[PDB]
Order: sequence, then C-alpha cells, then structure tokens
Amino acid sequence: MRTVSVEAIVEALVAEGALRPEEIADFVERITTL
Amino acid sequence: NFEDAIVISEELLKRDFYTSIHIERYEIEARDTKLGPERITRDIPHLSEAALRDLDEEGVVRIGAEVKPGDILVGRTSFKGESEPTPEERLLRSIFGEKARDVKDTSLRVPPGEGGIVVRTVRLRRGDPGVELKPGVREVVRVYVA
Amino acid sequence: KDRINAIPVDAVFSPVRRVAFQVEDTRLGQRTDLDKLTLRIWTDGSVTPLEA
Amino acid sequence: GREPTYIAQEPVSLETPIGDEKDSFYGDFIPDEHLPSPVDAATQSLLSEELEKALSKLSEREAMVLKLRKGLIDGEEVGAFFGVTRERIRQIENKALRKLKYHE
Amino acid sequence: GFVEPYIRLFEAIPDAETELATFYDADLDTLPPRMFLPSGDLYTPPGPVRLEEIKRKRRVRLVKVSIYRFEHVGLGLAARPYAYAYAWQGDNGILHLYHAPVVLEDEVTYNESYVRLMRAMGHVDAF
Amino acid sequence: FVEPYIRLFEAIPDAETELATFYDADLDTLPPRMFLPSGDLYTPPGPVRLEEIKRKRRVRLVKVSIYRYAYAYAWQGDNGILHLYHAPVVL
Repeated sequence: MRTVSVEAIVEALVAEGALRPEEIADFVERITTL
Repeated sequence: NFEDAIVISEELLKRDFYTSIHIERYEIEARDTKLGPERITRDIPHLSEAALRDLDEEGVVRIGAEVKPGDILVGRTSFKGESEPTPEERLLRSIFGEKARDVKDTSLRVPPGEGGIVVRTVRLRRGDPGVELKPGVREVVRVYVA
Repeated sequence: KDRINAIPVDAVFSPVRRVAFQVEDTRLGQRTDLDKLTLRIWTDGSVTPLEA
Repeated sequence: GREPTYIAQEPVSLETPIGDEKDSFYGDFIPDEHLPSPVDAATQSLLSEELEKALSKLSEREAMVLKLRKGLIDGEEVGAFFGVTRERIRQIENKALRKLKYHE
Repeated sequence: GFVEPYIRLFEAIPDAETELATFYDADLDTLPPRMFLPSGDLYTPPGPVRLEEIKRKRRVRLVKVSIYRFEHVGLGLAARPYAYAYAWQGDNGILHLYHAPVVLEDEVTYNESYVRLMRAMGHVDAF
Repeated sequence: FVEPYIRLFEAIPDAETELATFYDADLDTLPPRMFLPSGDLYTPPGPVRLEEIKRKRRVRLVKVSIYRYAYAYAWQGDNGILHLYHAPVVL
C-alpha cells in the first residue's frame, strides 16, 4: 500500500498561506477524532 | 530613494535604534499510535554526534543555544509505520530481547526561514497536572526562540 | 564567544565621533581666493585627534 | 461526565474544503514519504523461510502451539492448552522457545 | 586512563529535570541494539554486545560496549570477544559510539537459526 | 602506535573559538609543564621538540621528542601544557 505522515503535511499547509495556524489547527483537531 | 524608497545611515545599526526583538513559538506532540507510543527522547537513530551537541539528555534543545534552520529543537522517535505484524513479529518479540523493534526519526527542526537562540521551554507531561491534552496526545513540548 | 553562555556584542571600533572641515577665505599677501583649510576632529580618548 | 482511562475508526474523504470553506481539497496538502516501499518483499521472503527452518527442527508438538496461537487466529493461554494444565503449557511454551533460542 | 575523555564528553551533555529511565542492559543473551558512529553511520556488529555502565543521568548513560564475534563451535555458534567501544545509551536503548571500535589483537553455544534471524532483522554482520 | 592517539585526540570537546597560538617548544626554549595521564608532573632531562599532527581551535596533538633519548605523544592547549597520553618511551 502507501504511507503518509500528517505532521509534515500540516506544516506545509501552514506555510502555504491558506489560513492562520488557528484554522489549520482546528482542522487538524477535527482530523484527530470526534 | 526612487519612487518611495528610503536611504539609511549605517549609524542607526551601530546605535542599534531600529532593532526590535521577535519571538517565535515551536511545538511538537508525542502522540500515541497504532505502531506504539512516540517518545520525546535524545537518542535519535541516524544522527551525527555533532547534530546533538545542543540537546539536553531528554532531547530538548538547551536554553541559550543558537539554532540554525535544520537543527533539532526537541527529539522525537516513533515506531516504524505499517503496523504491528502479529502473525510473525509477535513471536519475534518473545524470541528476541523484547522491545528490540525498530524506531525512526520524527523530531522537530527549525524550518526554512530561521530561528534564533532558545530562550524558554515548556513541558506538559503525562500525569497531567492541570492540562487538557487531546485524545492520544501523551505530552507536548514548546520552545521559544528569539 | 569565550564561554558557551557568552553573548557577542556589536563592535563600533572607530574612535572618531564627528569630523568637520571649514574652508575659509584667506587673503594672504597677493591673492584673495586662498583656502584656510581648518579641519576639526572629535574622539573618545582611545586615540587623540592628532593620532587619528 | 468523565472520559476515562483503560483498530477502529472511520474514513474522512479525500476532497473536503479546508480553511475558510474555500476551494482547497484535502489531498492537495499531502506530499509523500517515499516511492519504492522496500524492506517489504525481500524481508518477508527471508522472514518466512527462516521461520519454518527452526520451527521444524524442534518437536512439532512444541513449536506449533505458539506458531498458530500467536499467529493463526487469536492471541490466549487460559485455553492455549489442547488438554494440559494452564501451568504446564506456560512451562513447555517458555522452555520450548529457550531451547529454540539457543541450543546447548 | 583512556576512559577519561569520554567521561568528560558525557558529563558535557546538558541535564533536564526528568524522572529516571530504565536502560536496556543488552548482553550475549539478547539482541544487540542499533549502534551508530559519531558520523551518524549505522554500525553493524558481528554478534551480541555487553554493556558496562560508567556514568548515568536521568535519561542517558555512558557505557563501555564489549561487542562480540560469533564463531563456529559445535552445531552453531559461540561468542568470542572481538572489539570494545565507548558509547552513550538512551531510553530507546540505541548505542551512540564516541568513536570507531577498537579491534582487539590476539562453553555455551547458540543455534544457527538464532543467528539466522539476527542476520534477517539486521543486528549481525554475515560471513 | 599512533592511531589510538588520533581517536583519543578526536574525543576532545570541539569548542568553537578563535584558533589559539600553541607554544612550539624547541631546543632554544624552555620545556613546558608535562603531565602523565595520571596528572603527575614529568620533568625531562633536557629540552623538547614538537611535531604537530592534528589541530583543533583550542588543542593540538604533538609528538614530543626529548633530548639530553625518548619520545611520547600528547595534546597541547593554548597554555602550552603538554598532557602526555603515556609515559615517555625510552629509545
């Protein structure tokens, strides 16, 4: 199959200038679980 | 000083007038995983001794050390992905000195851009003494650079 | 850095604070349009103005 | 009111507008870890064949009790026993591995 | 007297307020853990290793590593002393050599399938 | 008998400072402090000459030739002090 790691993808999202580390943080936090 | 450019006397930098302190904040979690728990530790596997000179015995960069983009701030080691393979490996765990699995490097490093000198650290460890750590979050560690 | 905890400081070596020269008209003898170049030097004491 | 102490989760789709409910899709921010995925096939190929080697060189009543308990369906040792005491299975189990680990 | 500089190097590791860690006392009985040279390169031992603790902190320790060679005696193999190297061990058990190993100038056996498996998972040089 | 003293020298802390000036002792000049691995003072029956092998910012590895005869390997700091890695091998 195929692997991946979210910590590096999140830092890339934070660098990309989409939203602030607040919104991306809420995103990763909903990503974690419910 | 074309359109709206400005020209500056080097006397300002000597007198250090236009200097302003700035502090960034770097953060990692020692999350807990299918593979096994991740660990905030100093013995990272494939690291030269020179790359560890500034990390304390726990893996955290020491206070007062200049960190350049690519250095280690907090050392984290996580087990090799793709799972715990029960049929065969579970026997090996009893055969071969148990906990002699494999662990990789997933530390925290000064990003492209830069950092400065480490000025403060924050450990929020298990046995959580008043902290709301997220589900599967084991500890969190912060380093402030200036 | 001498020791591992030292903190390097910016270095302003030049012991010269300000420097001004004055070009004053001096008649002397035959000619009017001669220059009395008198230049003027301030320093912190590490080296004297003459020394500089 | 508490959420206490002491292989199951639900997939999140690949395309979901992140951020300020914008145009990004979530696959867009995933870079990769590696392409070839080595130590898989060349390892299990050694891994499996060097198992059956020692696995058959001691008694089959010894080696297979755990080959298939820890390896075939589940686990246990309250019923590991095909019909002996819960104490002799732990006895022969451990003693089996030990002569299996190193032979004097 | 040739252990003194490596004590100096280990006591130069910065400390941190932590609780103490229980270290992986590898021996001939157990897997030799991953070993690394100061250059970060992986060192592979010819067999198992024995560890002699010189100093320790909360979370790392200085050890004299006695690394052993396997040799054919009887059915399979027994352990002769081969080389020694000073290192520091962490709470993952991994050994961090302060130098390349010092090669030593010059009634218990193990299975062959035992050393078969150590070659497979990679803590043993072949040949 | 020189290689083990190249790894014992490499094991010295790499303190990043200015390159220090080591005192290249000679027949013309004095013999400096010389210390055995135990910390004991060794006094030579004559002056010493040095030959540099390796070189950090703050320390260097030298071969200490002693005349009146013998030699020994040691490291030397910005204070010129020769810390011997072994008692001088008498030729």
